[PDB]
Amino acid sequence: MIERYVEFVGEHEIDAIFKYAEKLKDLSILHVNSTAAGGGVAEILHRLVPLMRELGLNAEWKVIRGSQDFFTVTKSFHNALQTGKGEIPDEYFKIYDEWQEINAGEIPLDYDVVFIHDPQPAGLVKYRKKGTWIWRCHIDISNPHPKVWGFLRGYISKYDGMIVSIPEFARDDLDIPQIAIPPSIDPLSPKNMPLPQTTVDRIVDKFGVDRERPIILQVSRYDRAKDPVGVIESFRLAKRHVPDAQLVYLGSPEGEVVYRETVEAARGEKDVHLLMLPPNSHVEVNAFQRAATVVMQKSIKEGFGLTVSEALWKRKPVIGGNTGGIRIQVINGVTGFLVDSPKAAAYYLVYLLKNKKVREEMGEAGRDHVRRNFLITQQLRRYLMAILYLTKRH
Ligand SMILES: OC[C@H]1O[C@H](O[C@H]2O[C@H](CO)[C@@H](O)[C@H](O)[C@H]2O)[C@H](O)[C@@H](O)[C@@H]1O
Repeated sequence: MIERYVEFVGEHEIDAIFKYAEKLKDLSILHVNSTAAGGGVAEILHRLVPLMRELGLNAEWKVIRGSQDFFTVTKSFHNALQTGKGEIPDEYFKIYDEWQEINAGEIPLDYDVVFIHDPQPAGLVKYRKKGTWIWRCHIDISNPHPKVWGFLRGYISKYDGMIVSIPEFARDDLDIPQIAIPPSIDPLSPKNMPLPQTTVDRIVDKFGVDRERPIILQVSRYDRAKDPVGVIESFRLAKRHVPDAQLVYLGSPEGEVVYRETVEAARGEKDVHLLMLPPNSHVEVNAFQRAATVVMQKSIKEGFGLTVSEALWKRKPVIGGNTGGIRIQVINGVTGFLVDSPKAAAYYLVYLLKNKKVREEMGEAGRDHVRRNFLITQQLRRYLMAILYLTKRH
């Protein structure tokens, strides 16, 4: 309910949202992504699509389907786009286009505005009617595999507009409008809502973690781009200087390979808790983020990382990988610290665990920074502004 957000962002931002919604209230809007049960894109749309409807926008949300072979091709496309590395069999491109065709037939695409989320459904623009097509990129495309990019740019160049999470992901090899809209957290979502101390305490104890002693938390998949092995290395280095400290890695199911290496890297320290929760364990993530003393998101590559703003909103200082969208959330020395190695991560863990007053000041700065920049009302407003801008130029 948009009324409830005045508490956080004030009345001017809400009036502005109603004003923009009035101008759009008889456009048909379709969002297309690749999972409804999944990660950050799903978490955003589950909150954002309902807010659009409540403003009287005709907004729908459809999910492409595929074989695991399709999702093997798109995972590798994802890693090649972010790392600039890999060998891509020519068969991958043929698998991709086939599942574009299959999905086009199963999805009505005749809307005034079509948002395509990330590379997986990007090839649906082949089957575009009229209307305004916007490619919403959530990942780091600053320095990609030239063959995968060259290919996807074949499709991207046919869109009317493009949204990236930070300006640094804008391509000078594209002439269509490129708009930087950071993602956001919904402060009223189960992930972010206040919890009674009782519920936090229950969930922490349930996983055998001691809330009498400091908790270092990373929330992330057991995936190379989140560097769980590096995170354990950071903790191992800090542990010598903060012996009572605990690490919680809060994961969600080649992924088993990384998890195994993570178990091996942890082989020795018994204050390491490598958890695996079902993906929709929102209240458990909430509870762990609230129980944390310091949060890490030590990513190698990261489009944005909602886990950062989630932690900052709960007044937790974040130690973040010095990459992509983490940099606009983690203001070095103010809301957290940016690090390029496990060694610097360890250095800043020890600093924060030993400097309570500085931790809490960072926590306050963190919440205020999210309040001004990364609440769902901010993303919703800029989203409505992009639609108005791009529809009026056809
Ligand atoms: O592209 C597939 C991945 O999409 C999600 O994450 C991306 O989008 C988030 C919201 O904009 C960003 O915070 C994040 O940095 C991006 O990688 C999803 O959460 C992942 O599980 C998928 O691999």
